[PDB]
Amino acid sequence: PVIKVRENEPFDVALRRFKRSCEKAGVLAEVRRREFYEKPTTERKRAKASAVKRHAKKLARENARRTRLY
Amino acid sequence: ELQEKLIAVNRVSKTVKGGRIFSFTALTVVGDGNGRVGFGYGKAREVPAAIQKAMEKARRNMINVALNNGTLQHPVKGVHTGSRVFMQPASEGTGIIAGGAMRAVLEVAGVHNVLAKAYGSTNPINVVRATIDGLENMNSPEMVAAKRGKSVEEIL
Amino acid sequence: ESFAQLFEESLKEIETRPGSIVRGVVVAIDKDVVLVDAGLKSESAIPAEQFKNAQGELEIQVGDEVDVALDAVEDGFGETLLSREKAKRHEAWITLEKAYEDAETVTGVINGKVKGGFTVELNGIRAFLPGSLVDVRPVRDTLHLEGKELEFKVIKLDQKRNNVVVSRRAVIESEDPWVAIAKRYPEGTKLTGRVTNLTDYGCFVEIEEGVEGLVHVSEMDWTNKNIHPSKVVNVGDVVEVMVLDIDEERRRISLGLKQ
Amino acid sequence: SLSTEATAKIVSEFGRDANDTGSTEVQVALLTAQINHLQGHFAEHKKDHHSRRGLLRMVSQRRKLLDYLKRKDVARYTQLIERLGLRR
Amino acid sequence: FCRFTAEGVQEIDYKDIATLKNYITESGKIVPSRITGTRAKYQRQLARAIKRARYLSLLPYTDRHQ
Amino acid sequence: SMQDPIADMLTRIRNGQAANKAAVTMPSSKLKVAIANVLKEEGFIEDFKVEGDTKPELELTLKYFQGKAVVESIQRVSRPGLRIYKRKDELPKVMAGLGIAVVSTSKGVMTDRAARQAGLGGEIICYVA
Amino acid sequence: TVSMRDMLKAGVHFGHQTRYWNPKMKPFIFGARNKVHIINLEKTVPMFNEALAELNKIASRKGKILFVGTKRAASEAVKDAALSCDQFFVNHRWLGGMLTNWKTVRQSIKRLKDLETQSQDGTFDKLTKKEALMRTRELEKLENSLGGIKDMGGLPDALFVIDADHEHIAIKEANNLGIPVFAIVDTNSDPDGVDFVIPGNDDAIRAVTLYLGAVAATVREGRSQ
RNA sequence: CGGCCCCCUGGACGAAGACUGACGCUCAGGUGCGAAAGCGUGGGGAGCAAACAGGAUUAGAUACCCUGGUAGUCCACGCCGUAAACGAUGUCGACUUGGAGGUUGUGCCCUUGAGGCGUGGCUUCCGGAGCUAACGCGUUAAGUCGACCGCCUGGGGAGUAC
Repeated sequence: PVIKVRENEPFDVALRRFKRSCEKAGVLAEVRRREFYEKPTTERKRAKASAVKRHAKKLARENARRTRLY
Repeated sequence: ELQEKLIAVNRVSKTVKGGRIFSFTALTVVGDGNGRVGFGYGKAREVPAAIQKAMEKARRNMINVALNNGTLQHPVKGVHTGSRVFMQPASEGTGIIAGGAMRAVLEVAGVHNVLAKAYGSTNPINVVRATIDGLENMNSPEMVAAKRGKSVEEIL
Repeated sequence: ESFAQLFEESLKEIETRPGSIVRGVVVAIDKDVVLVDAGLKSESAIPAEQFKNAQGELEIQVGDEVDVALDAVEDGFGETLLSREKAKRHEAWITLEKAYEDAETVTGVINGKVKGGFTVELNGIRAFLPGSLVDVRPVRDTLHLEGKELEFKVIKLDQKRNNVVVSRRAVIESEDPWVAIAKRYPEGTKLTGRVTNLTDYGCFVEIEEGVEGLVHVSEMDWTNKNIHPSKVVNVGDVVEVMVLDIDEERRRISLGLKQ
Repeated sequence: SLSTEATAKIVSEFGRDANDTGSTEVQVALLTAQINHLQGHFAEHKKDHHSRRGLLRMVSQRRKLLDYLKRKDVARYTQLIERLGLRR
Repeated sequence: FCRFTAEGVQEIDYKDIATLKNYITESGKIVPSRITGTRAKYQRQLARAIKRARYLSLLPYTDRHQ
Repeated sequence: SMQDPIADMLTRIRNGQAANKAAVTMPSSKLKVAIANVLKEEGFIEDFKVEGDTKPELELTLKYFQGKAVVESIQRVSRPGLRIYKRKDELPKVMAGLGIAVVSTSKGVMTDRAARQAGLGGEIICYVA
Repeated sequence: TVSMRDMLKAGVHFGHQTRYWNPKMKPFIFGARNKVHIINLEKTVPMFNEALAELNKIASRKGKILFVGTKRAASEAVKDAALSCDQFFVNHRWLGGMLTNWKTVRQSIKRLKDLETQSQDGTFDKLTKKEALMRTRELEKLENSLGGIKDMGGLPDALFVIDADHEHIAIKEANNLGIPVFAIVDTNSDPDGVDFVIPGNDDAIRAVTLYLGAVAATVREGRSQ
């Protein structure tokens, strides 16, 4: 996330840009992930579980949507 | 003209904040002494009411059964849930050789002569259902002839 | 018999997929829903806003015929994509007509450049063009009487992404998105883009030849958090948006609307 | 695997028609050659278990083929086993 | 909306650095097939190419390193 | 592997009956053909049609009376794992005579009743009801 | 009676998208144009005719017909159809157990009738404003629900339906009691509960209207007979 | 089983043809492969960390938390032969409504465009008939059948003793 302040650019704006860049990188997230050792099994489980959740969100909810709430 | 037999009555409970709410289930079966049979399963806080309900249920949703004279037309198996039931036609005089719930259904149906064993579960409600199924599926000679595109003498 | 088979291939022959054949007769009007029947499986729930012309009031009663569009079938119940896009093809045909005689003539009136090219509006629609296209020379329509009447002489068109810059006054004078993503880049180039779907965090305005923009929720207005983008703008509408940010790598051009 | 040219050569020799390729004897020969080739490999690479599985399978197939040959036609089988030098 | 299907390329080239550069991050990372919309078959190839490039110092492993 | 062709055929027939299929096709065999013929005679199927020279396909045409299927039940009895041979006195009665039992005898494949009439038993192929 | 050309014009031949189909409607389907299922008009028409005939016959013996259509697009139209041949209808949401649980619903009907009487024949007025309002609301509710079936008395001797999948509850009820069912059944719907299936476009308004009109005519004819 | 490269090497799938001509399926004993930990001999040892030590916490804390930390994890060659070694679902074959995908081929089609119409392999989810104690399974069956094998017979005692 290397950044250079442009000529006649505000500080705040620059900071914001930097933040955005960082977010894009996913650096903080990566750091968080590597704080502690995740057993392979655990890693697998999370990934599959997450996937399942995503699938549920996509399809079941869509089905629900077809019918009106009131 | 219709005869009606209460097979079983069982007390069933529902747990609530206070304690246990009790109720009664009545399993009945009704028949006209000919092909028509129908079981009914009624439920109420008091027994008699439950029984009445069961009877009412039975009286509607009856079912016809092809009976060669006093007995069945051929050996027939009937299953429902745990209860699997075998029943076999038998010679005049032998009577209804069958156990429990099964017997009752047969009696109302106006079968007089059967050899019938209930394998598996003997949970009255299931077994009666099984029996009914068996009766229902059982085809006559005429019916079979119709199905197959033949006369009755061709089938024997 | 084969009467029906022949009738089927006949009816295949006498329809096409896009909004091309002006076939749906308007068979019920109620504000705010028009509805047609172009020989499809169901009737369209048409907005009223695909059919009022240039000052706000309706133009077509019962029996009237506009084609709509297609290639999308059954979202649950219903049939179409809107006929207004239909219109875009007609506009494209008129723009194309230029090529034949090397001069398309209508009226173009362009007051100012959102992103470096005066905006030109033809009939109901208004389009944005690159900065040169508005003026033949360095004349500049800022000194011209405001929203002046000329025509449009075309300067530049982008041919994939739809941006057309046209020539006001001077009558006498006569893989693919992502490599060179530096055209609308530089900090704040305003664009005219139709929104597609508003995902309760976003609005997804994306027009410039196979890209994706967001204008997510933070700008959109001059209130931050209580906004809910479906209330505040539209569905399917061409708006004020500019880039504010491009990543040509993780294709996220992050446009804005508070400008 | 066995090189194309080598395979062709094998086919020509053992096969009667030379276009045949699927003759039992020919097949056996092909198998045998492959096995021979793989011996060298497996001397070097003793822990290559997965590869060895394939070899084993091939061997089994060859054996089966031989058996088939035996019941059908004994003389031919004998000839084959002389040619290849298969102890059985 | 894959590029390589349309171009109809037989194999992605690590030497073709410019092309690669579209699929790499500002931070050097290879961009996901969700974002680029690259076909799966091609994506792997692209990744491989990028890796190769990195080995040959044609592309950088990361923005920071020096 | 395919071990019992007759059984397979029977299964196919059953499935057709279940699924309301008009006709059921399979690879032909002489025994199978005979069985089909027998069935036709006894009136459980409409017609059978073998077709082909190199690898011929038997096509049975299933029967449906008042919505439901005609072949109510159809079980193999003899099977490669465990063969069943009956003497003319020991020959069964399927559904107390209402169904039929295909039995292969020295004088060709026939229904149980037919076999009885003849005065000979044999390998019991299948019960059909 | 109803011609093929007319049907085509209406948009009967159109069905639902291919992913929403029922494979029990595979006999009644012809093909798939632009990834949308086309109903076979050659197989539809005779069936439709038969259905019409049946309806007529029913009418002739003084049969009570019930017209069900709670789509909300063709709610207006179904009511109209019903009224033309002075028959009964359910154009708004079908009350679960309308027919199976008639004896309870008969009380509701009675109540509604009473309310109506109070409104109209009494001419008393002089009622507390909130209470009056409440009463009015109740009346409105009843009218919406049971307006068409208030004069039905008992159970209907046949049941005409505009969509089988949408009105499955009604259909089911009719099966439990054994009332003949005359359902318009698009490709997505299930025809197994229906006695006299009519393969046709439930969704399109013009088609629905057409379906209604012929039926109405036949009923009228039966009545006349 | 996961950076990249090379060398040796096993299987799978498709496309057409050509050939062989039942050579097949299953398999008690038998043979092999078999995570992690563990063992032996010789190397290696960054990080992590059973054991161990101290600091906390606590009524206690032979734990959880913290600071350290050795076997081990890594390599070579042997042994061990077990795991919720799981889809808690033996292998092989046949047959029975559908939908939405993913992946990897391949035939035709104006690829007029990212497409259009098929046809094969493997695969994720939903669901019909049927099945099921129900939960659920549902063309990758737990459906309908056939072939072979393995295994179960109340809980504990015990997968223990001899």
